[PDB]
Formats: sequence, C-alpha cells, structure tokens
Amino acid sequence: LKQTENDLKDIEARIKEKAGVKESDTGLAHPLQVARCTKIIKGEDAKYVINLKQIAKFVVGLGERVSPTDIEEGMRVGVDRSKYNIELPLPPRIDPSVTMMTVEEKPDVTYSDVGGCKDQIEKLREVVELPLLSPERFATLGIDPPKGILLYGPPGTGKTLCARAVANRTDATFIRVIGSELVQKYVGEGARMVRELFEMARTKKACIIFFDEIDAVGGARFDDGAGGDNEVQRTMLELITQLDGFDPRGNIKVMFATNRPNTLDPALLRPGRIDRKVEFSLPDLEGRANIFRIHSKSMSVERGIRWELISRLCPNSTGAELRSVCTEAGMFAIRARRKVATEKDFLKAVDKVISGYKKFSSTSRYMQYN
Amino acid sequence: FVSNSEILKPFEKKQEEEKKQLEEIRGNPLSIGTLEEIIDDDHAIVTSPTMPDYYVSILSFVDKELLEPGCSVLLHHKTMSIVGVLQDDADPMVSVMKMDKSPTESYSDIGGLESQIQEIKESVELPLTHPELYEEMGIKPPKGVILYGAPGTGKTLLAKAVANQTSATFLRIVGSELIQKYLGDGPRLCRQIFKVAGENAPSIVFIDEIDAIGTKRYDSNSGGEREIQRTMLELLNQLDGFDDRGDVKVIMATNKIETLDPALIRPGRIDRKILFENPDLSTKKKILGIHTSKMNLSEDVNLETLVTTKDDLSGADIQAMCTEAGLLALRERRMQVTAEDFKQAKERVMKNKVEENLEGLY
Amino acid sequence: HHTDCKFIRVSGAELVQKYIGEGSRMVRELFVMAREHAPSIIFMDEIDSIG
Amino acid sequence: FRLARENAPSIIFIDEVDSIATKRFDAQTGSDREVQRILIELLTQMDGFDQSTNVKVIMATNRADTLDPALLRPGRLDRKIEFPSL
Repeated sequence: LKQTENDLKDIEARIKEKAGVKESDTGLAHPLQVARCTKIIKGEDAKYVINLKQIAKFVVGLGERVSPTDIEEGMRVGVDRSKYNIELPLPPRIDPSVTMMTVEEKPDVTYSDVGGCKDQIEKLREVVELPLLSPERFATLGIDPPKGILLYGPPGTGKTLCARAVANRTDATFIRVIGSELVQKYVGEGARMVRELFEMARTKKACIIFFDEIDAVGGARFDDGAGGDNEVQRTMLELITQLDGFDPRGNIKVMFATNRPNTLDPALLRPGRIDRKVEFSLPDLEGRANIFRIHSKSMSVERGIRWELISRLCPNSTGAELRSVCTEAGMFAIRARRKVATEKDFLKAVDKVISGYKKFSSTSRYMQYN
Repeated sequence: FVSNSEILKPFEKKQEEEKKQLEEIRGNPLSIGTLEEIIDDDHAIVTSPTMPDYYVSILSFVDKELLEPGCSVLLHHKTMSIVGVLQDDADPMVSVMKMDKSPTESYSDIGGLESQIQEIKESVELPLTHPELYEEMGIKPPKGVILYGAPGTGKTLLAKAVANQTSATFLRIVGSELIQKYLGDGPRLCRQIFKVAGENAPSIVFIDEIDAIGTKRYDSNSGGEREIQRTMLELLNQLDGFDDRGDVKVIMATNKIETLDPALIRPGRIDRKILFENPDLSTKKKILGIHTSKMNLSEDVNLETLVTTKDDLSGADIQAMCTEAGLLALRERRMQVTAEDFKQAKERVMKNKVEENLEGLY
Repeated sequence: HHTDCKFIRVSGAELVQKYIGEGSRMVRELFVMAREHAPSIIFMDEIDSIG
Repeated sequence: FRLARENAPSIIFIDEVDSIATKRFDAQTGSDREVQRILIELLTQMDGFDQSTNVKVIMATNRADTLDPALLRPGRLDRKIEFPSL
C-alpha cells in the first residue's frame, strides 16, 4: 500500500502545486500542437494575445516586450503553425506536437563482422565520434566531418549489425524512423510531421537518427509515377530542404539503409547529402578469421581444434553466414548430444549449411549498379 | 482479521479522510481524456472531441510508468486536471488479434512424418519451457520457422499440433488482408502487433499462403506496384532491423516461397526448410491406420490393401475419403462403412486435386 | 429453414476496405456475432452469382 | 420526407445521387459521416413508407455501377429505369 500513503504528502503538496496555479486562476486549468489559451486575460503594443483555433484567430505584428511576466493563462504560447514566435517571456516553443516518435535507450549491439570492417568502421567513427573528440582540427585545417552516408548490401548479413553496434558507442540520443510506414495518406504526414523531428534535431543536441527503408522513399522514375507516390517522392525532396538552406553537421547525422546503392533517384544520390558511402561486400578469408573467434569466445570448444582447415571449406561469405555454421553446429550438440564443439561438427556444418542447407535463395546477381 | 484491531486503528482514520480529498479532485464527471506527453514539471495535454483547451498540471495518484503517451486517463471535474488512468483490457482497436484458448492437439494423424516432426520441435518447443543451454554454449537459437509446400497435408497440421504442445500463449495473424488496394496500410498494422504483444513472451505467429509480396528482380526497389513491395519492407525491420529477445516468432507456410525467401529469411535469424514429401509404405500406414482408431468399418476389409498401389494421397486426401465414405454409410444409419465406398471416395479425390505433369521415364 | 438455425449474409465488396482496413477487423467482429448465436449460417455475398 | 405523409399528391425528386458512389472513411466524422448517417436514415424514413404509398422518391444518377448494391433490396429501391441512347 505505497500509493495509499504517498497521496498523504502529495495532497498536502497539491496545494503547494496549486500555489503555482494561484498565479492565474482564470479559465479553470512544453509540448503543444498549436498555441492555445483561454482569452489570455494577462496578455506600439503592450499586451500580447494571440490564439489559433476554430474560434477567434488572432495575429499581432509587433512583440518582443514584457507584458505577461513569463507564463500566462493556458501556459501554451510559442512555436506552432510556424510563422509564430513568442520568445522574450521564457517560451515553451519549438516543442514536439502530437505525433508518433520511436525513442529507445542503449541499443546495445556487440561486434559482428570485423573482417572487411577494419578501416570501414573507422569511416563510421569519423562521422559521429570524430567531432566529439578533437573539433579544433576542423577549424584549423578547414575540413568538416561527413554527415550523410549510405548503406547498401544484402539484408543484414553483418552490415546492419555493424550499424547498430557503432551507434551504441556514440553515447547520444538514438531515434529510429523507417520509410515503409512513412507513406500513410495525408500530405505532410510523411514530410511536415517528420520535419518537426528535423526541426527538433537543431533544438535538442546530441541526437542521432538513422533513416531506414529508403526504398519506400526514394527511387528512380521514368513516367514520373503512376500516382500515389508523389508524396513518397516529395518526402525525398523534403529531406533536401533541411539540408538546402542551412543546417549544422555537428549534432545531426544522416544514414540510409537499402539493398542496392543506385536504386534511388540519381539526383538524390548526388553528393552533399551523402559525403561518404559504405561499400559492403564479401571480404577476404583471413580477415573473417576473427569472426570464428568472436563466436567462440563465449562458446566452449575442444582444445586442439584447427580453424585453418575449417575456413577452407567456407568460400567468401559474410559475418552472419558464418554464425549460421555455428548455429547448426550448436544443433549438432542437441540431437547427436556433443559435450563441446568439435572439429568434425564444424567441418560437416559447412557442407551441411552452405552446401547442404543453403542451396538456392541467396543474393548474388542482384547488385551491380543500376 | 487480526490487524483489524491494532494496526487498522492508525489506518482507517487516514483512509476515509483521503477519500474525501479524492472527492475534491474527482467529483463525478470523471472526464476521460488522452495524455500525449509527460512533462517533468507535471503538466499534461488534454484531448477530447470537444477540442478542449487546458493548461492542466499533473496531479498525484499517477506515476511516470502508469502515464502513457496516448492512453486514456481520468480528469478533474472543474479544472480538468489529470487524476486517474484508464485500464486497458479485452480487444484493442488494432487489427485482428486472437487472445487465448486451449486447443486439444497432439501427434496422431500426422504419424509417420516423425522424421520432420522432431526437427521443428528442436528449434521451437524445446527453447521455450527450458530457457537454458544458451548460457553454456552461447549460440542464439533461431527465431521462427519457414515451411514451403502443400499446406493441410500434415505439414501445416504439424504446426497446429505444436501450438498446443507449447502450453503457453499462441498468436495467429492474418497475412491476406495486407494486400488491400490502399497504399501504406501494410507496414502500419504489422508493427503495432509485435509492439503491444511484446509483454507476453510466447507468441509463435503463423501466416498462411502469401503469394503477393516479394517482388525484387534485378534491383532492390523497382518501378512496379507499390501495394506489394513496400508491405514486405516492414518484415525486414522485425527480423533484422529491430530484433527482440526471442519472444516474437514468425511462421509462414505457403506453396512456393523460393522467389519469396531471400528478401526476408536472412542468414541465421530463421533456419528451417520443410517440403512436402511423398510418403513411403511405412508412412502411409501410420497416417491411415491412426485415422481409423475411432473409426469403425467392415472387419473383412484391410486398410493396407489400397496402400500398396496409390498415387500421392496425404492426410488431407484421407480426411475427405473418410468423410465422403462416412456420409454414404450414415445415410443408412450405420457406424460401419462398406468396401464400395472406399474405392468410390478415392477416385473423386484423385480425379480432381491430384494431377501430374504427365512426365514419364526421365 | 430445415436445419433449425439462422442465416447470416456478408457483403463481399463492402468487406474490402481502404485506409486502415476495417474488413480485417470485420472478420473478428462477425466472429463475435457468430459466437453470440451458435445456430446460424454465414454466407458470402457480392462474390456470388445472381446471373 | 415528413411532408410526403401529410400531402398525398407530392413528388420528391433528388437529382444527381452519384455524388456519393462507393464509400469513404478517411477523417471519419470529418467531411464523411454526413452521408453515412443518411444511409441509416434511408433505412429509417423509408421504413415508415408503404403506409400511405403516396410518397414519390426518384433519384437521378450517372454511373450506376459503383453505387450501393444494398439499395436494390426490395423495400427501398425496387426497379431501376435504364437510360441508354439506342
């Protein structure tokens, strides 16, 4: 019965909370959709009363002086509709309106494919981590860190796994927005509503947002669409507007995801909204030898096993495809009931998984340029 | 009760007085609004079809966990400040979702398929009630399973028996209605299903016969119809982009998933391959013999007579041959079926759904 | 008539819905109506043949 | 439709009913519901019909293929008059 006795001190403090309400007691009783108050009784020009709603739409040309002495009446005055700025009396302005935002904390992902990502992750570190360490080298040399970056390749073979792993070491705000749900219906639901997230990115610093599912946003057109994809294409152009006139690159990052690099609008892929591109392909053999180690760090393996002959059975592959070999190898200890992971389990798994199980249904010829 | 004398004495004195303080902040409209966002200064946002305008500040009785962005709450009578919170139950307003029931299922009619029956049990039923072996080994078990072939022949009926063997919450989501002519309805409803149900660990979602999604060809995004390719893009976020702890499980049983498969499955999130297999002499006896456990028929007729020479009759084909021959014998009100109804029911089933490609020799 | 039950008619073309699909929920909504009255026969209309 | 019950020699003609054809939802109550509450009342005010049988309701339309098929049920709309050229 904690909540039972918690209200004992809270109801007594509710009057203390009401003491702040005692400033304005009129009209009965900071994120806002549109700025709305009741009559704004408090308030050249002295008092300032503006409201936008179905009744009594107000507008004032002047401002920037103290009528209200900070908050007044309905407490909501500030940025809405754009066009409207009350700044001088401690504004609750540029605040997220009613919308759908996905905000999580600590997207913890460990290392997946280090085989070809040795110097490839360093390019990702030069995006976010670089301005957070030695910003003085940017003003002296005259160079700026990359903002936009593109991810292309097979669907999450250790490419996407690396994208979520580096973001965990950034220690900043992580927000995931996709492109599939972005369509919706109303014009502006996929652009103006997301523009509020882009406008807040300049307000709240230390924010990192990964743009997802760009195939549902961009893409090349010939007949200029069959209809219904115009807003899909206008959202592509709305992303350009935030990068068009002005934008800081310090606290704002741009990263895409797709299966092929050039499937977007060839004008969209033009540089300046993408400074660098992530080239993701099948790395060499000895480079992926650390992948077999990472999965075996927490895995009990018989001492004396030789990984040299195991890697020979496996041709060029990715990080996730190597875990599938150990995944079925873990199933070899289920049915056949092996104590630990042996060499015969790994040598057979490559022929069991890649040769035996995998067979068809893989991405091979589906990426050239386009 | 014992404490009703001693401990209750310095209790009810403050229990009734706080209720009067509630009547001061409640009244009896109890207006039900919607809380859009939580403010560290204890202030809320009112929502109502009358378009309310309020600066109301968050009162007591609610906490940061109870207050939710967009779920209904209780309001003050005059000032309309937040008081309580609405309790969610019954059926949400999202797309079709089953809640719970206990089916009666086991391995009986699909007997003889045990070669592929014990395979799916290892990656589904075993990593549920015994959450172990991943601490010592360290390899993450697969998420769902993928089955391609003829459904209802005992391959999909296998999934119906596994649902009861889990002894936990089972979910069934429809994968048809996503193909609606409207653009953008696919990725929306699919995300809200797994997000709201993430509280309950067991899910095991089953989907049947998706022939639409999966158009890719040479590029990732083509100029084809947008009613199809973008709907699939949501499934990439569930199986790859955003991964759970192993609660949500997606199962899709269709005819041919070949072209469909490597836009979704990924290397190692879901590893399963199960195809329809022609039963041998031993499997056909266990399928047909167990169906007759409760069935009664003429003792002068052997059940293995038609098993020797027959063309591709699975458990689905036998389900009709038992019903078709049963309705003919039931017309005379007899629990036993004669021999003439056995061959008569096999012809009309073989002459309709069963057709080969007329490919001989080879 | 002779089966001692009811008759439920369901519009096929009206079941198809754009925007947020209603027909997806209309499946389980009619299932509740099918649960309320056990002696009934659900019929699929507008996909049938009147000619 | 109340005057149709009072004065018997009355003819009510509604031109261009094709303004609504199949259906729409979108905003729900906003800019939609107006004709959806009519359909319920088209099943209501026409229920009091057949008492006098003096009521005359004739609806004009262009494309009849996308209209409501449920209206063709007897008691609301019985027989449609085709207007070809020929």
